[PDB]
Amino acid sequence: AESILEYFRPYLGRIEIMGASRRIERIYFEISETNRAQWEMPQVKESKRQFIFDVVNEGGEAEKMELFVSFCEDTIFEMQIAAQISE
Amino acid sequence: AEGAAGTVAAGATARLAAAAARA
Amino acid sequence: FTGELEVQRVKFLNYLSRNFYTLRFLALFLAFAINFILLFYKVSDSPPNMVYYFLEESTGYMEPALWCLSLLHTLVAFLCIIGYNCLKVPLVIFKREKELARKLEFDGLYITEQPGDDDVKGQWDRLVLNTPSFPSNYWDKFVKRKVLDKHGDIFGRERIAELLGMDLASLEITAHNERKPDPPPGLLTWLMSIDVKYQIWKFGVIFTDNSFLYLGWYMVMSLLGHYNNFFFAAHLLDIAMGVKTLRTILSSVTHNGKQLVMTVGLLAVVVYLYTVVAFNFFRKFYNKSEDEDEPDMKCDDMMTCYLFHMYVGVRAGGGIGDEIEDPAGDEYELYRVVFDITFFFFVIVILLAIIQGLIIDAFGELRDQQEQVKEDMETKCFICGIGSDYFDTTPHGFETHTLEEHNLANYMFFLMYLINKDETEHTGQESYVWKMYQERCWDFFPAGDCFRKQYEDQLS
Amino acid sequence: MVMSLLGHYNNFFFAAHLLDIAMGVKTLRTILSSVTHNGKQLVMTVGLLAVVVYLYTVVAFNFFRKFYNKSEDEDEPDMKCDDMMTCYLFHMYVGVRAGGGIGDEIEDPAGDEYELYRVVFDITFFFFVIVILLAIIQGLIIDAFGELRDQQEQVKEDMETKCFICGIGSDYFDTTPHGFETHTLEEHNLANYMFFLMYLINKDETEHTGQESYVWKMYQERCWDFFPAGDCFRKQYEDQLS
Ligand SMILES: [Zn+2]
Ligand SMILES: [Zn+2]
Repeated sequence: AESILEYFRPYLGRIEIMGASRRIERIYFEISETNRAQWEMPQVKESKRQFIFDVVNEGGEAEKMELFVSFCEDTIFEMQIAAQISE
Repeated sequence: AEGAAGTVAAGATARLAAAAARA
Repeated sequence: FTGELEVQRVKFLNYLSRNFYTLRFLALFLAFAINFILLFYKVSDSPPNMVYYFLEESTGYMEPALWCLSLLHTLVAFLCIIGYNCLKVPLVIFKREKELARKLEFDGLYITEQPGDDDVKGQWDRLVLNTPSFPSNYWDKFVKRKVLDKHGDIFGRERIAELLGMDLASLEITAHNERKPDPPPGLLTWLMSIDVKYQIWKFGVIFTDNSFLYLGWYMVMSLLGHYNNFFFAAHLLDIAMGVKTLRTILSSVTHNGKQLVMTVGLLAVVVYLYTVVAFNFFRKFYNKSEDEDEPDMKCDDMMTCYLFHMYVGVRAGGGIGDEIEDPAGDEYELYRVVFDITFFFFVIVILLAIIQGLIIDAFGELRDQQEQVKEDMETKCFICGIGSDYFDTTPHGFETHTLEEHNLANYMFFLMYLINKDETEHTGQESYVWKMYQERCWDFFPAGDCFRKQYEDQLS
Repeated sequence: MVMSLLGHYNNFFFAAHLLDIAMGVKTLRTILSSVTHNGKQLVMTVGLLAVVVYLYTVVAFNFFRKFYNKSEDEDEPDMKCDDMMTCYLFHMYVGVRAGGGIGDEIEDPAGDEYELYRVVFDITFFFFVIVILLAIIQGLIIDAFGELRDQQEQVKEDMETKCFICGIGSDYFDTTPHGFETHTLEEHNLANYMFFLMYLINKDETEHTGQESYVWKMYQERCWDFFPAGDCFRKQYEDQLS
C-alpha cells in the first residue's frame, strides 16, 4: 500500500494526547489540501514565528498552552477570512 | 504656542504629555 | 442597476482585501516621486510679496504631474483605509468577543465581581452586552445561555435577562413552540433599524486602534497636501516603518526611550543647577564683546542664561570655554576653571555616553533575545519539557519528534477539523476533547510524556 | 592586473592597489568581516539620515529664510535656502559635519521673531541626528565584534563538549579516565574518515570486502546510515565488556 500511503501522507494529520484512560495515545485525522496550502504562506509563518518569540521572552506555566490555543483559534479565523476573498 | 506663556497657558496638554518649553 | 451593482462592489472589495501591501508600497514610491519633484522648488520676491513658485526643468512638464499625482495619492490612501477596514479589523474584534466570552463564562466579571472602573476599554464593552448582535464573528453563539446556566441560578435570572439582553427569557425557554414565520425582505427602506450600540462600540474599538489611526493620519496629511503645499513630504518618514529591518532598529531604540527621557530630565536639572552659579557670581563674563557697549548679556535674565547654556554650552563640543570671556583675570579664575571643566566632563562625556550605551545595550539585548529563543526552541519539543537528549538516543529522533510526532501545526489543523465537524459524529476521543475545549482545560496536552517513555521498556 | 596595467600611463593609479590588497592579511580581513556583517543596516540608517535632514530642510525653506546667509557686508548674493537643492546640500554638507549642529553656521536667532521656534529646531536637530544616529552606527559595529566573538566562543564550546558525530557530550567519555580525547582521536575523529574515502576511491571495485562494498553502495546511494549518530561502540558494549 506504499503508493496510496505516500499520496495520503500530506493530508494525514497526527497528534498525541493524555486523556480518558490516564495514559498517552495517538490520533489520526484528515487535513484539507487548501488549509495545508494556506498554512505555507509567508504572512502565516511570520505570525507564527512572532508567537514563538513572544511566548517565551515572556513565558511561564500553563499560560503557554492557553496562548497557543489562542493563536490557533485566531489564525483559523484568519484562514476563513482569507478563504472567502479569492476568485 | 504663545511665546512668553507658550509652554504654560498656550498649550498645557502637550506640556503635560511631555514637558517641553519651546514649541 | 441596484442588484448587480452590489455584486460588482462586493467583488471589488473581496479583490481589494487580497492586495493591501502593494498599494502601500505604491504609495511609498509615490511619496518618493512627489518629494523628488518637490525638491525643484524655489522662491522669489518677483513672480515670473513672496512668490512660492515652481521652477521646472527645460522640459515643459512637471506642473500638472503634481496635480494628477496628488489626486492619485489621496485616492489610494482612502482605498488603503478601506482595505484595512475590510481585512484587519475582524481579528481584533474576534479577540474582544472571545476574551469577553471567557470573562463572563469562566469568570464572573460583570455579574459577580465588577469591572475595575479604571480601564476605560474595560468599560467601553459595557455598552454592547445588551444587543443580540454582540457575538457576531465568534462562533459559539450559545454564550448567553451558557452564562445564564452557570451564574443565573444563584442570581437574578431576570437580572441576566435585562443586563445581557435576552428579552423574554421565559419566552426564549419555549419560544420555538408555535411557528416560524417568514417576514418580508423590503430592504433599503427600513435599513436604519440595526444594533446602534453594537456599531458604536465597534467604531470606538476602531478609533482607538493605533494602526487605523496611523493610516488615517497618512490619509489626512495627503488630503491637506492638496492645499498646494509640501505637507506630503512628512509622510515617508514613519512610512518607512513598513520596511522590516529599519522597523527592527527603531524597535530596539524604542525599547529604552523612557530611560533616555529621564536622563534628559537629569540633564535639564543639572544645566539648570549650573545656570545659577554664573547668575549670582560670574555676571561679568557672559557678554559678546561688542565694542563700546553690551546690550547683550545672557546672565541678567535667568531664563536667557538657562537658554544660553542649553542652546550653546551643550552644543559647543568643548564646554562653554569657546563662548565666554577669557577667565585669566585674577578674580575667581580657578573657580571658573573648575566650573568649566566639571561642566564639560560630567554633562558631555558622561551623559552622551549614557545615551550611546543605552542603545548599544538595546542591540545587545535584542540579539540576546533572538539567541535565547533559538536555543530554547531548538533543544525542546515546545510541548513537553523534554530536551533533545532523549530524542537522540535513537538516530535523528528530535526532528521526527518535532515533525512527525507533536509539531504545533497538526494541532491547528485538528482544531479546524473539529470545529468544522458537527457534534453528533465525533468519536469518544473527539467529543471528549470538545468537552475539554469548551471547558477550557488543557489536560489533553501531554506536558512531560510523549508516547515513548510510556513505551520505552515495553516496545521501543 | 588592469590597474597595474594602466599605471603604465605615467600615473598614480598603482596607488589604489594596496587598499583592498591588505585583505590578504588575516586580522584586518577579520575586522572588515565584522563591519561588513552589518553594512546593510548601516546603509538604511543612512537613508533615514537622508529623509530626516530633507525633512528639516523645508522647515527653513518656508519659515526661516532670512538667516541662512553668510553675512558679507552690504550684500548677500549667497543665501543657501532660496533654492531647495542648495539648502539640502547645505545641511547635509555642513550641519552634519559641524559637530555642534547648525548653530555655528547661522545668523544669531536672538531677534524677537520665532526665536524659541528656531532654538527648539536647532536643538532637536542636533540631539536626534548627531548623537542618536552616530551612536547607532557605533553600536552596530560594536555589536558586530561582540557577535563574531560570540560565534567563536559558541563553536569552541560546542566542539569541545561533543564528538561531532554522535550527539554525546564528554560526560559519558569521562567516566573512564581521559576518555573524551581518546574518543575524538583514537575512535571516530573526522580525519580517519577522509583517509578512508581516499582509500576507497583509490581501490578498485572487485577487491572491496563486504564492509567496503556495502559502504561504496551506500556512498553512491548518498545515504548516511553508516555514521553512528548516537551510539559509538561502548554503550553497545557497556554492560557486556567495558
Ligand atoms: Zn515532546
Ligand atoms: Zn561519538
